[PDB]
Amino acid sequence: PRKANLLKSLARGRVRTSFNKYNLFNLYKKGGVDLKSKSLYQQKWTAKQETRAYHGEHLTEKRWQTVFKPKLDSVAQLDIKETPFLLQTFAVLEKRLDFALFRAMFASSVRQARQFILHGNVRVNGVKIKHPSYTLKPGDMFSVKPDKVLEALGAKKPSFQEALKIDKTQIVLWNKYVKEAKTEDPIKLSELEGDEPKARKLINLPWQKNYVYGRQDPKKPFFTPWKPRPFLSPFAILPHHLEISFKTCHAVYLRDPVARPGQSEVISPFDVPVHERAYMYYLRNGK
Amino acid sequence: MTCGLVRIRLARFGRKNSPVYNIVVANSRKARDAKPIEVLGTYVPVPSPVTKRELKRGVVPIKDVKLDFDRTKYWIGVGAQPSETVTKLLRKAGILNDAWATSKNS
Amino acid sequence: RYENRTIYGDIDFRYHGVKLHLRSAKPGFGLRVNHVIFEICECAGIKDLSGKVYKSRNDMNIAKGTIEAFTKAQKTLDEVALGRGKKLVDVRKVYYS
Amino acid sequence: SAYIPGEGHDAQEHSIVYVRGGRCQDLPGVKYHVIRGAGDLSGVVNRISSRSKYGAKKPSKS
Amino acid sequence: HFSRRRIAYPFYPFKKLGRQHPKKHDTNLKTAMRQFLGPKNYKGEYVMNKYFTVPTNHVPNYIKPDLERGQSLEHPVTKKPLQLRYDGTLGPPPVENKRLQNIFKDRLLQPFPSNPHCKTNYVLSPQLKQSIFEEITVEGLSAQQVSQKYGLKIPRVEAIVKLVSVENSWNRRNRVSSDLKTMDETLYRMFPVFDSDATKVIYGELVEGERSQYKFTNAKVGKVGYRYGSGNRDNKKDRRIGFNKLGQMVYI
Amino acid sequence: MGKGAAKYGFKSGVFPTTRSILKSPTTKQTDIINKVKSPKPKGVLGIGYAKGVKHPKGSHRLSPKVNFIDVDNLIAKTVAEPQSIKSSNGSAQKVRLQKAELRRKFLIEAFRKEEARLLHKHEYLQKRTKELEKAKELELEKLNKEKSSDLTIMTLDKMMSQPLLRNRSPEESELL
RNA sequence: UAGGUAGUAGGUUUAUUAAGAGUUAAACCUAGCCAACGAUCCAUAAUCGAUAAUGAAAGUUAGAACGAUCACGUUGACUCUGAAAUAUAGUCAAUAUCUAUAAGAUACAGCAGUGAGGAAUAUUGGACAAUGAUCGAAAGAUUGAUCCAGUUACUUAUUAGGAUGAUAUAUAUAUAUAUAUAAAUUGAUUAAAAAUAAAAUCCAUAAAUAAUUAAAAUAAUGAUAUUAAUUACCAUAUAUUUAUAUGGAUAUAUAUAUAUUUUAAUAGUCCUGACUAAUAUUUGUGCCAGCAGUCGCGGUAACACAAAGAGGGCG
Repeated sequence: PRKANLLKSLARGRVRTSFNKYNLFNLYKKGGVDLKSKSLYQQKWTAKQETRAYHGEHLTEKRWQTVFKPKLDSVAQLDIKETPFLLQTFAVLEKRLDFALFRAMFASSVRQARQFILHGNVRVNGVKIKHPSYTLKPGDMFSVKPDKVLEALGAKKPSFQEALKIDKTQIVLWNKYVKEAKTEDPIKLSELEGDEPKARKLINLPWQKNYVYGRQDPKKPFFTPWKPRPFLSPFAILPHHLEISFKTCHAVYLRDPVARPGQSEVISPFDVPVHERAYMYYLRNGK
Repeated sequence: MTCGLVRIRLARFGRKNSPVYNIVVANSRKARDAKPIEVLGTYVPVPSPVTKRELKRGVVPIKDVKLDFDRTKYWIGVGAQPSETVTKLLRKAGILNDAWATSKNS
Repeated sequence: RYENRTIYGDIDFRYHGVKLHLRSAKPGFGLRVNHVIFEICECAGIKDLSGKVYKSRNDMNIAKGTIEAFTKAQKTLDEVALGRGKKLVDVRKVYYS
Repeated sequence: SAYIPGEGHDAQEHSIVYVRGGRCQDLPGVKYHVIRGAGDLSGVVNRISSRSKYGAKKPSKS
Repeated sequence: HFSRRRIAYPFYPFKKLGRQHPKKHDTNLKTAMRQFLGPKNYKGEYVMNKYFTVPTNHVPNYIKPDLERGQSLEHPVTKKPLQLRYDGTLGPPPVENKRLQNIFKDRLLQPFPSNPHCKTNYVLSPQLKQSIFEEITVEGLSAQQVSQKYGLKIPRVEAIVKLVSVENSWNRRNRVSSDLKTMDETLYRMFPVFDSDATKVIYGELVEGERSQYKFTNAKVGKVGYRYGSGNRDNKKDRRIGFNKLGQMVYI
Repeated sequence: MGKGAAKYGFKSGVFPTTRSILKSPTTKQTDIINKVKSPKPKGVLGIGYAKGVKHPKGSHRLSPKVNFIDVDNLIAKTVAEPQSIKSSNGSAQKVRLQKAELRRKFLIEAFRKEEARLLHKHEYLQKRTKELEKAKELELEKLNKEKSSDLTIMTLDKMMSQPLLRNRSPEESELL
């Protein structure tokens, strides 16, 4: 239920609701969904085979085909350009808590968002909702455990060997700096592996206060000093219908996604015609 | 303890754990869930849980009852037999005298 | 075109054998018509239409037929007005959805 | 009149089978097919794909 | 042909592969992303990539390999552009990628490198959130009027009210982890900032020495309790899955 | 979902109708009296009968008038006040008597409340229909007033003004 | 099935009936009444909804399930009872089994269950704790209604793990880490991949373990029931989800300066000529062998047979 021909597959040129770089490659290694040699069906299929992979990846086809709502909300609230109406095709997903959690960027992927909700990290209106299927409603604040948000917006703790390798190479570079300064002390290996504090104290650098890179805090199972997760800006989209507070790791479902002249609250990396072909396909119940 | 030609019983439409009872008036011959003469309301078996902090405080979980107080009149008067629970409900709600007590262990 | 998205009014032009019956739809209703009518509508601009082809769905004839409908049985609002000697009006903007 | 599918059958006069639906297109007569996987009919050997339609249990391995 | 649809080879031209070592056993889609990436560093990350680390000035850094064709390995310190040379030594290009120098002004706020209709909403300023929290608890002039007075949508300002109050509670409790004490600063600088000019139930009885745990609700016969029938669509695929006040998925 | 349910706001739900405690038209409707008594239109309408046709004897020739129940009169006919005072010297007996008169008092209220329901039905709705009479004339109120452009339609008034068909005058036929 | 109808059609007057009527019974008139807008006759079928399905809608289908109506409890008839029954009664007969010979008894279309029929449909379960029902003044008795569990993917639903990741070595703030040593699978000779795919790392929880203990119901009584949940040494209440502080729990070296149970991961199935998404090829066969909804496909390089790789569906 999470593999197929690969979710993060450079070969599977499909974008996912994630922050992974193999997913990022496919964000940039892709032009417009090819739709100029295909017929209606193949045109509809390409759209679906593409929109779903990002707009509702976890959800099953049976479920989505029941979740998808023919009538859409696009009346542009107090706001001339044309309203991307069919860009609200997957608004029901944006309404869902798990999808909105990725929109709030408190989880690396909508799948990780579902997991965070399952763990009980996601709490809506102070209520520990453990159901990713839950659909957020206007005025529903959804908060995720700060450590889980740190995990989502930070790198993972490297293995102690990896931390030593980073330091020993940096120590060699530090020795090179000292040697270069002369032209203008290496630490141990197995002994360091013997004890994390022993290595941490032995490996001291101007920045390293007796600690190892990535494992500065052994108690934290997140990279330390919390190296910020990369490949975040490429997918750093903040919805106006979804309040986000990274500082407090809190988010609020302000309102259901509403389309406006040349604007759609739905975070869609797919063009309106791409959404249109997929929407058309779902309109006939995926026929 | 409350049986007669015309009676007020609790129709069963709730699922497991919480079989929400339905305060309904039905004839003795008529079955409990058989379309009753009139449906006064529905009495939940489980008291609707209040805020856990409120539960710790004076506030107590309260069951949601749709009992139509004014409606039972047409039946209490004509002469129905409300289930002991309903009988008590009427007594407690002030629908009828608390003396409608059946002097049971309660 | 009406409001630059759909036809002006429901039509029924009969081209040769194909009997097209396209109906204008509310802003939003996507392009819902025969594959061919879709690609014509995709290139014409119509992005909110709906209809059906009865006796003989002659693919190509549907295409000749469709563009014929757009130019023959789709009199714009102005014409209706100037001709009848009156002035018809648009009420959807008078509401500002 | 039925048709036996798959490459290999155990049609023994007097066997009992389970008859199914389907045309034989070529055989101008067999308007009913049979199930290679019930009664006395068997399951083609080494049948590697579409096994269900042709009767066979996941050829397991050692 | 008319559909085919095969591998997602980079739309932009990318150095391919040739006469591979018999053991190399490699793939093109891998080399492609590999070039979208830069010689991996000891640290294990990528010292250089058009957008490797994170922006720091309100101006977002969304993937624009569209304008810059495909080359995307800028210098970390000199923010200076480079490209891969014949042998394989990173080095500058002989032609400015163009457009990427004068990037269409607003375009910067276009997350996806395709949809021209999805734009990141600039973050709210500290002063706005601060001033806003006070306005409510001081006089709370019509949020409707105050939102008009402050552009932010009516349910926008009201949402801040709860957020700031919670933020204040967190500040008093200092719960804000040293992480947030900084992480937030980076988020504040990955996007821009706005505000730049422009009689209910039956229970009236003695609730002492009695109590209405068995609380009730008045209604009128005819339109009242459950209905006989209502084919419980429980064998169907559209069941009413409500959520328990306690926190549990519960059938209507 | 039943297309029927849909019509009635989808979620509908069939429910045995709750009959009003009042079972028949009341005597408190002295107009209903003549409303269900005053002469019937024995004409085109089958309502009534044919004067010439002798009705089958033993059959009420005209529709039998529905009995008008007297709410207060019956209230006690159904449940009057006990004859003795506290004839009972036994508690439970007194409680049962009280529980008793208590059940009669609710019936007394039900009859009166149901009569009030019937009263406003022919009173409040009647005076609320008065506002309908006046509110409707407002439909043509803003419309009938001469609209800036009314000369356009009023251009062939002569055609209607001229006698389209005057047939023939007496003598005019005579000469013919 | 074209003529049907003789109590038939109507009229009148009696019988009985709570009661009108050929409704019966009776008596007597008259000549009707129905029918090609389908009579009479035959066949099939329990009926229906604010129930279920399908569609754009009219509709169309169903009748399991919810619920309403009917009708029957092996067949037939009749009779009493009784407000109301041709009563799952009785009566006599009919059919088929027993106590082992009665002017006998039974009839599972009550619940379990068995044999049969069939493509195909469950436990010889637990409890009266709840909601009803009958008896009783009450005490409380009965309750295969009912409520619960059991079997069965029949249906729905929800879960079924993320993050990060294409080698490994040896040397030598930042920053263009930097050489070298090699190896380095499955295809592949380049727009031919498999493949972030596996792998270590990494991070949790499900479960496992204490603790626990709500609520269906109370006057008490809970069958379910390993309760559901909560839940991590505790209370103690703090304060804001949260926190510190206190003692006890538990703490070692030699009472406190902290620890404060443990913890994983795993999908099939169908298709890939077109219809109809499925280009990385290849192989075997030889109009055979097989496939095939439809077009058709198989005789010398088969995209359609049977496979491999690769891939696309549903899950």
